[PDB]
Amino acid sequence: PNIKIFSGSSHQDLSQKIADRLGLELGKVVTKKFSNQETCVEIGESVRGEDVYIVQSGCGEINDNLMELLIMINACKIASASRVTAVIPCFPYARQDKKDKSRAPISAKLVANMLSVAGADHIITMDLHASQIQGFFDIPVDNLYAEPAVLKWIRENISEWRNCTIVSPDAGGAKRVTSIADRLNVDFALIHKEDRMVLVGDVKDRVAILVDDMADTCGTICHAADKLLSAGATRVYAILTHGIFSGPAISRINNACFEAVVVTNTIPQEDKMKHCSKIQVIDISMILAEAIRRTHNGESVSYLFSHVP
Amino acid sequence: PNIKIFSGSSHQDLSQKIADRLGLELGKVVTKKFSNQETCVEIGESVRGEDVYIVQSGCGEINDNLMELLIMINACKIASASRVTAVIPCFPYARQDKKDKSRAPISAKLVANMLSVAGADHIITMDLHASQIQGFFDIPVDNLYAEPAVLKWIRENISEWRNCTIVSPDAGGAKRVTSIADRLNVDFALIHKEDRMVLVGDVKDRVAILVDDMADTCGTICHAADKLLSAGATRVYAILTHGIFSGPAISRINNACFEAVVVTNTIPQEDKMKHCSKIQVIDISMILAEAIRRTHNGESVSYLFSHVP
Amino acid sequence: PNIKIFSGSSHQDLSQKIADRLGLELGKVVTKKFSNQETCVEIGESVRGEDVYIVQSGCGEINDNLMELLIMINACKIASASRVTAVIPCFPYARQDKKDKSRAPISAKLVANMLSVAGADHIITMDLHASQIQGFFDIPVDNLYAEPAVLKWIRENISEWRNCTIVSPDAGGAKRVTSIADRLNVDFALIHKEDRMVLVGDVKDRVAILVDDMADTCGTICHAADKLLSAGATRVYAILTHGIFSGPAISRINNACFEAVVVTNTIPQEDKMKHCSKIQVIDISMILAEAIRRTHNGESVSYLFSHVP
Amino acid sequence: PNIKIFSGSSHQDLSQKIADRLGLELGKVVTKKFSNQETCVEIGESVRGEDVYIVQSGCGEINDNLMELLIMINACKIASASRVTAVIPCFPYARQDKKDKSRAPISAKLVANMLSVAGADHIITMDLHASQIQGFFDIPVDNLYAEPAVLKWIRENISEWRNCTIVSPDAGGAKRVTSIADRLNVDFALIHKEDRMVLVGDVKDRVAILVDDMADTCGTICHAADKLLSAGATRVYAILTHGIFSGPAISRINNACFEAVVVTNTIPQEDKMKHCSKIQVIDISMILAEAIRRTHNGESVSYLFSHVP
Amino acid sequence: PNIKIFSGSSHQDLSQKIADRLGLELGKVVTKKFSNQETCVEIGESVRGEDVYIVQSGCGEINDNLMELLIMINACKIASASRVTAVIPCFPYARQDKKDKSRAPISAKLVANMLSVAGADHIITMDLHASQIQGFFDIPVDNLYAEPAVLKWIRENISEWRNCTIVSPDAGGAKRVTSIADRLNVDFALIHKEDRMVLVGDVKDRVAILVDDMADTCGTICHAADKLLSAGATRVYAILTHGIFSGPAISRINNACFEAVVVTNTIPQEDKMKHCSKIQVIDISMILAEAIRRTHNGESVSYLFSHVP
Amino acid sequence: PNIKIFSGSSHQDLSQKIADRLGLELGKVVTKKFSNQETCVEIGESVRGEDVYIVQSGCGEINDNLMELLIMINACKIASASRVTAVIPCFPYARQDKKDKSRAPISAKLVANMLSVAGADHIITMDLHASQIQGFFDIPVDNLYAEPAVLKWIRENISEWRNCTIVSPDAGGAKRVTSIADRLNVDFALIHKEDRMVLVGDVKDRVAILVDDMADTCGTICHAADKLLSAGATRVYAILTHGIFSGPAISRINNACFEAVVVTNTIPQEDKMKHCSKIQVIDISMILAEAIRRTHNGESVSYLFSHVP
Repeated sequence: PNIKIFSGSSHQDLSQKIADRLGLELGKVVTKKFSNQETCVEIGESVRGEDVYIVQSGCGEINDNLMELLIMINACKIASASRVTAVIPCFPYARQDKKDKSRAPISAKLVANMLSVAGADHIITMDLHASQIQGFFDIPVDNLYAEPAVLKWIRENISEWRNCTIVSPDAGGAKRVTSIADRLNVDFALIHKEDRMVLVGDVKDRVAILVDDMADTCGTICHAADKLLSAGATRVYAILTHGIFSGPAISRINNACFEAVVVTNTIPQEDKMKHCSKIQVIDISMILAEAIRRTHNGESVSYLFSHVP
Repeated sequence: PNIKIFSGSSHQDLSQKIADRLGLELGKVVTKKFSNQETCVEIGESVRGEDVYIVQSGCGEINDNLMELLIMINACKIASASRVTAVIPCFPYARQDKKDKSRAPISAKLVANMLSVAGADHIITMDLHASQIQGFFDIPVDNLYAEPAVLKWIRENISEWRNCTIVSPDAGGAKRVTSIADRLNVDFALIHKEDRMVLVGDVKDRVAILVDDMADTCGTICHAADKLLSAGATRVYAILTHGIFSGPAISRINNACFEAVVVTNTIPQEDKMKHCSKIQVIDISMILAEAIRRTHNGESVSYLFSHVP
Repeated sequence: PNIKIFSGSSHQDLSQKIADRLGLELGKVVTKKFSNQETCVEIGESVRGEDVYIVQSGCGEINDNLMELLIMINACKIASASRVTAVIPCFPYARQDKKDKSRAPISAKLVANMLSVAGADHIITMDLHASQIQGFFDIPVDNLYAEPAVLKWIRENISEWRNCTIVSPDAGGAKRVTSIADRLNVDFALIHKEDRMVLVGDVKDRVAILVDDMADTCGTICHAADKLLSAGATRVYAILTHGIFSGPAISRINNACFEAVVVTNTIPQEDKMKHCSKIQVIDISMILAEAIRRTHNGESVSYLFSHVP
Repeated sequence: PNIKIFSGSSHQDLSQKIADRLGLELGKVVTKKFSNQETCVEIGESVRGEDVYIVQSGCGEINDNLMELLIMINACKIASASRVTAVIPCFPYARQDKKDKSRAPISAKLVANMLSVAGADHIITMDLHASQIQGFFDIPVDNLYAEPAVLKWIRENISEWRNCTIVSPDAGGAKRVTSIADRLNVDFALIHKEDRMVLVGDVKDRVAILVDDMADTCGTICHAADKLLSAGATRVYAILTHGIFSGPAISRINNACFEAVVVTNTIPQEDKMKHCSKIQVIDISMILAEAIRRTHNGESVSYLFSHVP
Repeated sequence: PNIKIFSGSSHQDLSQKIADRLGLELGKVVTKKFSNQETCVEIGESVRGEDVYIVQSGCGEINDNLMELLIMINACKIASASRVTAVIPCFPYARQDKKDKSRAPISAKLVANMLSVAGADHIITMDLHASQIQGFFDIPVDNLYAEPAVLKWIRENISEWRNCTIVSPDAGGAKRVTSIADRLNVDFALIHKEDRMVLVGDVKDRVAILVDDMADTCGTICHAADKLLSAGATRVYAILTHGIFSGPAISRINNACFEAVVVTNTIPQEDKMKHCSKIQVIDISMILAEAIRRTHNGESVSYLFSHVP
Repeated sequence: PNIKIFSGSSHQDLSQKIADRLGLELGKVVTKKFSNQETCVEIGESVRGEDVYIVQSGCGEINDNLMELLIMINACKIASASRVTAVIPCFPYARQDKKDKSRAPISAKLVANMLSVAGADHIITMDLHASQIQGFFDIPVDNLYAEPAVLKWIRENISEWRNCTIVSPDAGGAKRVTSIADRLNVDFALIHKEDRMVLVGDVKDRVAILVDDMADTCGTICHAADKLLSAGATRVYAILTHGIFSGPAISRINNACFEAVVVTNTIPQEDKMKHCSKIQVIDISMILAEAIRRTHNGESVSYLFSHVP
């Protein structure tokens, strides 16, 4: 059983980078739309008794990409692939992980069920919005962390990183920032809204680094950055693993005080970089490639939680 | 347990017509998109211990509508609805019902599995592309027929209907046309391609009526109509239950010789009627409403296979 | 189909209170242990075509109680009960809701799967540790809130409640306290550890109210209370929905500065009240009884999220 | 994991031919009936961690053979076989693949469900009546084609094959005949009933070859052959992949004008050949053996769609 | 939801008796075989939202009857019956309930799985060979007992029943006979083979009554009766709930010393009574009818374990 | 894929013996309880693509051990183990294998379902109380037999074994004793209660050996031994595969006339041996180790039914 890497249409550059790091050519697949907008998928090579990895992120036209992924999984499964793994760098509907006093769907659970029923045997993803989403599956889920790469970026790009403060934009992400604050041996601050925001932790004359899983409309991080500049911070950075940047995010970032907005490339960023000078990208394709290769060879994946490969 | 009718965004006029025929107000639901294009659904009323019917056709932005339907089904199911029924007038991915010497998905089966796993207890649909799709489910599926309404339209709109010929555009649909030919006591002709088409059955000086389940790009029916005019037909009609009309269909129909292109309203047609004079619509909302009401009251649904209500 | 209420051995007083509020006698069931410690269950009355509710909390001998609940659910399901609902005021293994860089089980998901496979059709619980646990199920889960009752207790027991500060012991619970702070129109403070704790929000000369879902060993709330007294608070209260109080919790509370430790009665408290003077109990049996009665009658349960019955 | 081939009682000659082509001895199994006609199965060798293939066609006493197959699959699955494959040359109940305005079962779907629940991991079959039956499964299904062998037989047995006409007995099979007509570069004709039949396509002074999936009572092909002789055909052949030949088929064929009735050996034919001189058999055991060997070795099976091995 | 009773072809007299006791007409169903011996089923009336009971015993052509039952269950389930119950007086493959050091199927479990996957919601049966078969299902199973009727027959037909000895033919059935011996206040004897049999318990000058679940070939009961006459018994009776009587059973019984061979009518007996004078039948249709009526009305079924209705 | 052996807390000595016989070190796992008595499990080594065997018997604190086993299975399954096998020497709740005229659970079936849903692929157990429990699973179950070892013990410890009588304590176990009686060529006796017991078979001046699957309270075997001494037996032995010895068993055995009470070590016995001189243990770790090694290597397991390794 050999590795076969197939790309969905969502993020072809990432799939190519992963394929090069694996020393493979991207599997031959045709993924387009019929005239009536139904997703047309044709696997261009035999996947029999192979270990198939399908790379597709929850970005762009999310429902189209999700249906493409499900259809590709189904095609590979009924084509007698030995094992089918969904490599989903940004998990779609991850923020709909609970109901919370609303007659709402748990869309993340629905997506997990659909992936399972399509025939996925394994999920590889990066920085799930809530790690409880792992429990939405009955198949194994490897939730990788961009932190090795975020810490690397911070050390090699922020000269004052030893005196910086890692800041959570909200009470929800505090855990994450504390983890980072522990690995850098720096202070960590929290910010919560009461339209006013309250900040705990000295940030005067120090570089502040907001950290988060995802920036969609960037209202949260822009408000946090305004508050950080109010409290005497020298420069404010924002580091996010998922740069969705939908709606007015680009205009708000352009009007914000960020020195840089660093995001990983779980979502393609070339178009946003054109219209926003201060967006920067941290490659995490090495982490994804190493996770694929370790799942294939039966080596430890959790080794990657703390080690940059 | 009362009837609750909810509309997806795909076909709101049809949902309203069904609700009026049932004497009900469309259930309160908010169905929109978040900024990052994730489907947001909020059920605006309690559906506890109710018999819920969600109307959504496989039309327009098909993957968006399908995800909306799945999310709404899930929301109603975890909101403790007694029973959830998907009313899908045009079934999405119905034409992907087999592999046939290709490493292709069976997308119709995947859609059926997704509907089942979302929590659908029952499916109501009209003129499935292949009735074998009923076997793709383990829940009951009521496949209604537009034929009572097509026959009604033919009798009240084609003055020469007793001397007409019902024509299949291809060998696949012959069964359907024979059924119609049996109910009208008229001749039936077949047309098959060898770029040339061959026609069996006298059509000279007689009105010809092409009959089909769906017109997507209308290449099939336009070629058939050209052949029918070649063979001395007086006028050529086309009657389809699903008027998808994607791609170049409107231009081809405008350049074709059809007297009329009659389609049912399983798919909204107002925009296409603006740009195509010869499109006409047969209301099938009475059949759908009667099917809903009979499933709710435990009356016979198959009664509708031969009776216009 | 009538309501049948059955009690497990974990919390018989709560089951009796619920049964009285429903106007019913607790269903006849024998729930003991064989000599070799296997759980013996005998349903002492017919539950055919009935709506069965089994009350069992995740308290005391947790694995014994959980097995008792699963066995009782199975017995009622194969005895042809029309519907079986598990009323689990404190959900066992709720804190094991994720893996988080550890080769650990997701025990909450396993418990959810076991409840589903035993035959539960519905779950009623109170203040799930993480509401994402709702997504661990495919059956509906009603997660009730003790907040109506906590707010009631605060208003009728703390004379200075209009000038109090609601305090989260950690960053994780902030959401909860903010909700309470919104419903009372008071300030809210956070406390997070860096062995030192940092507090944001003025608490001097004001009554502070720590709020949390559960107190197991009470290290968290005792450290938070010490910090609150350090920061000039006048009195410190602690309000928790689940009073587990295992290990050294009673000694720590006795040595702590709390004016009172208020817990709901999702877990029996009589033994702990004997050895701890400052423990007080808020009855939530009215909320549970109303939820049972509303699920049975098909009325809105979410009405209870904001209304004390 | 080694190949183990087991024979049901339906077609032991085919199983032996397959076993010889694989270089194996048929697995030791006892498959008989108890006195009260219950199917008795005993696997006479260990199948642990083996790749098991059970050969059983839908022929003869169909329900007995189907139950034998299900029981053998179950026995191998609970005996810890690594993988169990059902090799079903003629799929039972394949013609019951839809309801079609009747309160009828979809028996093909029921058979698929029973095969899945018995523990089949994979299905190998030949010329499914409708390829949509593939979607009735969630396990992979390899639907082989007898066409490589039919084309071979036509070329080596019909001297005038370059000037022949391939004829469909009905509108349903036209696809199949067109495929054959494409591979031979000959004309293709259709025949449909209006008790009268209508034929499209010149057949005068040319050899006609009716092609079909199955001959049960042979009314269809006998009527088609009568019509072909009416239209001036020189000789009429019939080629079917499944020679069921039940009821009056042998008498009708004996009284018909066929030069030959060629069928594959998916169903044993020795008894029918005794009473019908013009029946001939095309061996497809090489295709089945190659499919088994390619599924075992992870080679491409679809290679066989166009290549005679 | 009303009761609909449908008969399979196995035991139509029993179905009619049950229907008369329920005050109903047997549901209209056509259950025959196509020419190629595939089971043809057509439900002749609407079963929507009805409580459907299908009566079919594991007798005669067992695999044909079992497939008929599965097909009828499937037809009723996809016809939107509210509930489908299989009434199986004699459960097929019940004696294949374990492997026991053999590479054998557990055919009873396979049958249970097939019944569940066909869509059965409930099973009613009489005197399961092993009551552990109840655990082979996840749906409720009501295993009725013929004992009320056997005890009634013994009292009204054996004048010396107060001084009789109830005898088990083997060690396996001892439980059953002890139950009967307890309800009659008589002695109970066991018989086990060492070709020789050993008997424990005085039987001289006393009437002996062998009791068993089923007589297939009657070797067991004939050997037991020979031994009982050897040990000085006055008359020997045999009472069995299931009179299969396959193979040489009728000849052996005719050559045996039994005063009578009483069997219930879970299996039709008219043909066997023609060739065997000493076979007598105990009607259990009242027990089955009462069980159906009590499951429908939600009354206690276990009431029937000790009460003749 | 390598063998990984993990021990639950129930029987660590047995797990160590098995690991030594396999030439392996017990897998690193932490299995303890949190303060609130929730089971804490941490797999201390990678189990990716490994063949995992978890050893845990149904002994001691049965519900705690069962939950530990389920949690460990779940942890290994979501840690991407290639295969997970539960090695359960004494199966918990095995005696609750049927309902039998009681509104009781089938707890053995519930345990089987829980093991399957936790992710077990395979079960290895010894002397199931009823072999029908094998049918409670859909995964393969290997039910080993202690008989090779019991026969070995009898021959090497009872000098008069050629003239002994093997005695069943009840009618239920007769099969077992007959098997042993067949392998030793000795007489076999039965004992059944009518508070009085009746014995069939000469036992005077002969050594009697009671044989059974399990001794829980030892009332059965103590009453049987009293009866055997009444009937002139010289010495009475008891041999059981499962020595549970709960409740008053030790006192009753101490007051009984047994020469020895031999049990296997499926359950730890060191504590009971301290208080009971006549308990002796037969090691069956060789059978379990050989079964593990044969399932891993794909060799025949049933070879062990008759051969001591």
